[PDB]
Amino acid sequence: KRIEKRTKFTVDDHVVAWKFIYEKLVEADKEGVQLMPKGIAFWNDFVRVTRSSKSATNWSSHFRKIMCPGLHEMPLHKKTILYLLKNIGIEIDKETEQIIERKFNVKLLVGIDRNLISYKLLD
Amino acid sequence: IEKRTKFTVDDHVVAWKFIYEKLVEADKEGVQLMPKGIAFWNDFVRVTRSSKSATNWSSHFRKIMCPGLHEMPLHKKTILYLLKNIGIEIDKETEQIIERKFNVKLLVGIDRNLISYKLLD
DNA sequence: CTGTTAGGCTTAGGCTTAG
DNA sequence: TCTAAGCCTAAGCCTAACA
Ligand SMILES: [Cs+]
Ligand SMILES: [Cs+]
Ligand SMILES: [Cs+]
Ligand SMILES: [Cs+]
Ligand SMILES: [Cs+]
Ligand SMILES: [Cs+]
Ligand SMILES: [Cs+]
Ligand SMILES: [Cs+]
Repeated sequence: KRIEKRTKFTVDDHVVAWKFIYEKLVEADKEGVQLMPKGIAFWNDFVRVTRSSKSATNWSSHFRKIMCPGLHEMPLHKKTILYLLKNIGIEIDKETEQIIERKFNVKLLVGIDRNLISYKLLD
Repeated sequence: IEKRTKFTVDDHVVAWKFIYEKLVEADKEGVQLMPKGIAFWNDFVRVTRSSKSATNWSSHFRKIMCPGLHEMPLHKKTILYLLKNIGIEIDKETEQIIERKFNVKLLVGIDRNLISYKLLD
């Protein structure tokens, strides 16, 4: 019944969220924890820690639908982007594969599910 | 050049009567009607054979028809029923216009939705 | 298995550009 | 210093199948 107002996700929101995800993945690799950013528990924790104004379910849906397809265009270091693509399970179509290989000077190995199997930093 | 065709008063009358009947049916079924969605207008376009698309209808209803409902050539009982059972905001100016045109006193809530009205006739 | 995580619906809000 | 067809995206939240 209540008429809702909607606030967009900003570029700064994406920078903060992606850096959070990267650091938590690195620490989880050191400690042996498997984090799942496409779940909801990760975003429960993110919302508690950052005290975001947005809900965890909203963050999960948005991350899966908007942030993951746009990760390769983020204003982030290319090594960070490649680590995230390799360790999160983000689809990369053929055209995007070529675009990434060209703009990052890398060699991608992408599977039949279009997930990133591996990469070589050819620089 | 894409020619555009305005919604007519007849379009609005048929759409509002359809919405009224669907609201009555939803009340009897105990379900919530969602005329600002898309499925409702898919069903409407199918039933009425209107030549405009469902997405066009949904946008138009939300943005044009709801703010203009009080000006419709419909019985004020139906207009006030629709205002009461659809999320339609009523600002102070529109509230006064309604009270004068229909000879009623409106009780409008903090969400600027119609709570109730008293017929002064 | 209860968390993950695809996919559906509403409807708020943006773009293009005809009237 | 326009309004709003015509269509769209996606915020926001949800469900449901699979593991
Ligand atoms: Cs914050
Ligand atoms: Cs991957
Ligand atoms: Cs209402
Ligand atoms: Cs599980
Ligand atoms: Cs799943
Ligand atoms: Cs748009
Ligand atoms: Cs116009
Ligand atoms: Cs579902």
